[PDB]
Amino acid sequence: SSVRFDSVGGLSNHIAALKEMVVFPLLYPEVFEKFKIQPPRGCLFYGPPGTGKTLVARALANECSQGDKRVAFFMRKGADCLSKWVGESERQLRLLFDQAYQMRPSIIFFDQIDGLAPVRSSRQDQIHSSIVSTLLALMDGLDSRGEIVVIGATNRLDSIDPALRRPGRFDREFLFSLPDKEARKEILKIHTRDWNPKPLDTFLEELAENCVGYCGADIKSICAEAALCALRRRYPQIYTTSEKLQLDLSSINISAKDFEVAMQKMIPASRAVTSPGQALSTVVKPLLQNTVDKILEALQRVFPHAYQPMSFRPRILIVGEPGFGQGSHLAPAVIHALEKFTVYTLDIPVLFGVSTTSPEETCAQVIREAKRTAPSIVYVPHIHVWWEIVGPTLKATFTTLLQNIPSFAPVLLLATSDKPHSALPEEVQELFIRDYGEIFNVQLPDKEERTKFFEDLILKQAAKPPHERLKNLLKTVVKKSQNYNIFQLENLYAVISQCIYRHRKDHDKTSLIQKMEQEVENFSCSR
Amino acid sequence: LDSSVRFDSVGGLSNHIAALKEMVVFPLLYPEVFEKFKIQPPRGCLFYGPPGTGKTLVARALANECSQGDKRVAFFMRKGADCLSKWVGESERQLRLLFDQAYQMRPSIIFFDQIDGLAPVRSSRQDQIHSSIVSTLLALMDGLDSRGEIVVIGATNRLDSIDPALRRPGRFDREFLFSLPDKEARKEILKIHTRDWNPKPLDTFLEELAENCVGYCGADIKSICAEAALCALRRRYPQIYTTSEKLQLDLSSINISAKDFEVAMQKMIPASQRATSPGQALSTVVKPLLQNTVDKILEALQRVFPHAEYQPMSFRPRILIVGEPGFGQGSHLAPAVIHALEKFTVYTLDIPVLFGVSTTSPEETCAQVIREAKRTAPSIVYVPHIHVWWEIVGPTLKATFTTLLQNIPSFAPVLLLATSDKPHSALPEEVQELFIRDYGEIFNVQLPDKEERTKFFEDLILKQAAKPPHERLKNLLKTVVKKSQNYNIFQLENLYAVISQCIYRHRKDHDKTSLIQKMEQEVENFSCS
Ligand SMILES: Nc1ncnc2c1ncn2[C@@H]1O[C@H](COP(=O)(O)OP(=O)(O)OP(=O)(O)O)[C@@H](O)[C@H]1O
Ligand SMILES: Nc1ncnc2c1ncn2[C@@H]1O[C@H](COP(=O)(O)OP(=O)(O)OP(=O)(O)O)[C@@H](O)[C@H]1O
Repeated sequence: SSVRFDSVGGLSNHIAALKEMVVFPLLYPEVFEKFKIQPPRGCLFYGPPGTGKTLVARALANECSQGDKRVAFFMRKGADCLSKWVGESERQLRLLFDQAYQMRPSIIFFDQIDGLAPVRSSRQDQIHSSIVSTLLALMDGLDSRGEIVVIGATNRLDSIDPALRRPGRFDREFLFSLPDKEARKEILKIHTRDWNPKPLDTFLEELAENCVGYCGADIKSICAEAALCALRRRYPQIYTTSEKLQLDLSSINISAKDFEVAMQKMIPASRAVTSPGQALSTVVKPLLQNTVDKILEALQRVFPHAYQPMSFRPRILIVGEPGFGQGSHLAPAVIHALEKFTVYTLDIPVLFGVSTTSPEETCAQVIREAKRTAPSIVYVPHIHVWWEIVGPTLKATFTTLLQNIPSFAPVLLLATSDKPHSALPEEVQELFIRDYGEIFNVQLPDKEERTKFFEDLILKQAAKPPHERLKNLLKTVVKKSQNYNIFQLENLYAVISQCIYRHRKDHDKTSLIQKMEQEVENFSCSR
Repeated sequence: LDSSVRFDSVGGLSNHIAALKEMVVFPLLYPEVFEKFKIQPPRGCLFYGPPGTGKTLVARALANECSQGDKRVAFFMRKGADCLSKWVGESERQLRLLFDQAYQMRPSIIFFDQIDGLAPVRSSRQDQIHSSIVSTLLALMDGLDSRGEIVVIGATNRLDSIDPALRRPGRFDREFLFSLPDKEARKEILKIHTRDWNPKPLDTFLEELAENCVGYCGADIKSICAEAALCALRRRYPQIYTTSEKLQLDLSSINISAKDFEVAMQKMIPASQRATSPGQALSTVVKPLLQNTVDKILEALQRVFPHAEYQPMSFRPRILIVGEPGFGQGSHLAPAVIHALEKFTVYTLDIPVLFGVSTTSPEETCAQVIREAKRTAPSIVYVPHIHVWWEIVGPTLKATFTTLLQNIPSFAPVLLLATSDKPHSALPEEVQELFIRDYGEIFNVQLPDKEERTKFFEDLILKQAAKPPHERLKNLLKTVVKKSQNYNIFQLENLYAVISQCIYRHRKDHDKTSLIQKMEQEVENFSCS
């Protein structure tokens, strides 16, 4: 009840263009008559859940209610205008509009419009058509309602009748996406303003990036869970009492461990489906960063969005012999590093994994959105298998549905295959022009990163408080592992760490060093 | 309610306004000819159309004109459902009272706005109240004890769901179609809304503007001007958005100029194509390359299709366009010819529309669309990429399409447009015989000439080469123009894109011959094929 255009983060264009429907005419009424303007007086909010849409309504109400100029405010729920008696289920609307009009100026806030104004059709009750009829005949009929601002909000945009969406009834539509890296530090700055041990800004600076997929509410919830877990760490015996105790509020400071434990304990909201973009694990990290960075360089060569930068039909392909893990370790890292651009999965488990609908419908739909949210990414894994599991109908549908895409739009098509481009079937080899720079060949890592992979486990992790032969073992294992694929690599790492985990309680070494040896020779990969 | 609308500020509807006053004024102004034959001229109207054309606006203008006049015909209006009453016996009685009051002040006009929510087509599956009110209205609108001389007018926004009975010559005997404005109507409404501007805009500027606003529907142009004004103010005094205080303003540097509409237009989409058309204009970059062949296609079509300007008379126009794959005859030509050929209702018929909606058999859609387009000739039917479309459809749909094409009237002017990549001979016999090439039903495509490519590249290579924040440039132009002799359109576009990339990469450098040398290395390095 005290939020005034300060608790919202990153919403600059929308706020700036929002104050110009309700404040400017009252503040500067000497300009609009100069040209007979009557500026637009309605707009619509919509975006994926948990992005903070009702807060801006709070903001306008709270800010404009108190000040030099006083404007009313009304609020309505989704289906609050329906009652039992037939002739008055609509009469309430007329009474409301009159009521607001006689106290003009004012604002009418419609919340959750989607359950109110469906698409008109004859496969339902006639009553919903009655309400939509009188409603759309009331904003702009024959009487020019005057100074009213109507505001609506919903999650599923397309399920609103195509009649309402034309200027005069609902004017503008606004995108409310997930926050980026910038907005995330902004919001965390906002929610930690009133803290005596003020956390260092460079600390929250690294705190920002690991919070991918987070949106508003998740950030707020984490800010509470951290403090709670700190208390949990501080006076743990509080769960074993049926009576009030005495607590000292001077030793429950907040530390990085609490942040980490809360972070690992909780999960982001976008929970319902899995996002095909993930950060590469710390375990494999010192092995593939060079590869990832090289791929990003090539992508920058072809797709310069990594005066306006301009492109023409951006495409690329990641292929390699099986066991290089190019389809389960490499690509999702590339997407995750390229955040700030929405990603749209399209593969076997999403197509056949959704029933009660046709594959072709969703295949058209996803490209529809990706176009509507340019620039964007379309992702399709395992093409050499994918092209064999679909009927001719879908082949035709997909292969014709992308030519109509405007040529200079920024849409990238990214796919991974395993069989080399020579063995791929025709009609797809025409979709990649590798003379252009549309094919990337992956190769084995060399010795340096190989050694870096094992050295941490085999030197420091091998010597802990709860020794020159180890150099020999390390060099031997490096020597023997120069022609393994990835899978054998992490299998070897797991088997090595398993021995340490087993020899945990033995306080004297030179008991497990032998075991390490036998594991070195007795464990052989198959190749 | 304003007094500023006096039929003067309404453009593009002359045929509907004309026949309309022949129903209200003439029975009173000249009440001697109408009784010469005892005619009782018709007393009903009904409106229907797409969202936004002035349907309610005509009603407003008519009431304004009529009341302030020599005759004082009374006026009324009931909203979509304004007559319902909770009492079992008053809901209908409201109607009778309304008509009765209209009778004592006769002559009168009754306007039912959004009749669709009031008069549904009668059915037994739903409530009785609607089925009773529709009866009560019809029994009194005309029957025993004739109404008198009041006029009943009804404007809706979807048409089908009206009881077919009310569509009889004597309740609703004249149905007026309302359509999207053409170019002339647009250029006239654009004058209308800017009737009083301090700098009066130039006519040619209005023509140039009207050429680009396509699909805009009556009120869209209304909103465009307000957007332009706000953009002008925003650019003019930017420090106004961070103040939250009263400021002083000089109301003389606030003039609206060009480049304001262009920025205003980008942040706007039309009302029709918000839920898209299969018609797109050629982009900025491509027009200088294909304008000539678009013109040539139009000329040939006019030769075969007279309706591309007694009366011109036609017999089953058809046309088929052939080009080698990569010639862009299905991604740059057909949309252009549809878009330039405006004012004809068009209905695409392609795969993502066929198998792209559930809960309907494909043959159902195929029959429905053609039935509609026939009912509203003239029109077009668009079937692109036939040489792939054919082997995809099953035999049953093939047969229903082949037969359902031939039940059209022989002289009904309905055009079918289709393109392919394979030459005509390779096509299957069935579609081969639907085309009679000797009649002039097949048009060829050829790659552009030297001048076209030169005019295509020269703007970027030469006039945009310097662009501050000289003799070698023509050499590069000649070299690249010759090096691209057998390239198709995709190659040419990609070449343009790569040139622009390296131009823009050194946006920051101020010395030349450091990116010109680049330009060379890339061009002789650009071994595309
Ligand atoms: N940019 C932000 N800055 C601060 N808090 C935010 C921000 N975005 C979202 N939030 C938080 O998320 C809450 C959600 O607000 P609001 O109800 O308007 O969201 P919504 O998009 O309508 O969500 P829902 O999915 O519930 O409909 C806010 O009250 C606030 O606590
Ligand atoms: N020729 C025109 N000249 C001036 N204004 C016009 C013209 N055509 C349309 N308009 C404007 O567009 C609107 C006309 O639409 P009207 O009020 O008749 O209902 P509608 O929007 O067509 O109805 P619905 O909600 O069924 O789509 C008015 O705001 C009017 O100012």
